[PDB]
Amino acid sequence: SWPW
Amino acid sequence: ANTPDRLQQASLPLLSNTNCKKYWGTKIKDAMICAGASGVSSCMGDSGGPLVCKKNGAWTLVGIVSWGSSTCSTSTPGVYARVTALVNWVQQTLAAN
Amino acid sequence: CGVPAIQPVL
Amino acid sequence: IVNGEEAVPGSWPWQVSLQDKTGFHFCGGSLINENWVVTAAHCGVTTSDVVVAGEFDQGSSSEKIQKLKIAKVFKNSKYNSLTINNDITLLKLSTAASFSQTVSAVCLPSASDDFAAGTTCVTTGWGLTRY
Repeated sequence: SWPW
Repeated sequence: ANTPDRLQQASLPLLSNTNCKKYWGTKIKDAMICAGASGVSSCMGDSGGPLVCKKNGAWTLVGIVSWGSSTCSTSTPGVYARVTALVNWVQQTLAAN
Repeated sequence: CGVPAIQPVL
Repeated sequence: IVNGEEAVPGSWPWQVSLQDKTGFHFCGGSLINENWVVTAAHCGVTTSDVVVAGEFDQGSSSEKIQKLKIAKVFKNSKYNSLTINNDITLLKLSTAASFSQTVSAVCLPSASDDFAAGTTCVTTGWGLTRY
C-alpha cells in the first residue's frame, strides 16, 4: 500500500 | 511513471466495506469507503481529490482519495476517506471559523 | 453546490 | 488516475491542485465554498503551500487560474496517520476564491446518507496515469  | 498535464477523470463503482476487506483485511475502517477494482485506479498525486456521486442532479463528495495499491493496480479497490463519517466535523469547523 | 456550469462528459 | 480519460476543461469546477512553493502538484482537493477546501490529512499541507483553482492543463500558461494562499490548516483530530483513518483536512483560504463557470463548490452529504455498493461514481485528478 501507499498514500495516494 | 507518467504524470498528466491535463485533468483526468474516471467512472468507478463503490464497494461495501465487508467486500473491500476481502482485498485489504483489517486495514479497512468505518471511516473509509472503497471504490474501483473496475479497470481504473486512483494513483499517486490524486490523493486529497474527490470521489463524487451524482443524484437529484448534483454531485456530492462521497470520498476523498486516500490510499490503495502501491502499484495503482486496476483490479484492487482504492480506498477513500468516507465523507459521511467526517461531515459533522466539517460543518462544525466551518461553524466556528 | 454540485452543478457544474460546464457539464462533465463521461 | 490509471486508465481514465481527459476531462472536459472546467467541468469539475471544485477540483483544486495543492502545490508547493516550487509549483509542484502534490495532491488534489475540493472547494466546498469560496473560503474552504477539503483534502486528505495525509497530504501534509501547511500555510506555505497554495491552492490552485480553475486549472485544466497544468502545463498551460493561458488559463485564468487562481493561486490562493492558505490561512490555516485544520487536520481532523480523529486522523490516525498509522492506519490512515479519518483522512481529512480542511484548508481555510486567506482570501476567498472567486466563483465562476470553472470554479465552484461540490455538495456535501448528510451524515445519514446512504451510498450503496454498486453505485457508479467519478474520481478526478492529476495523479499518475501509469505507475
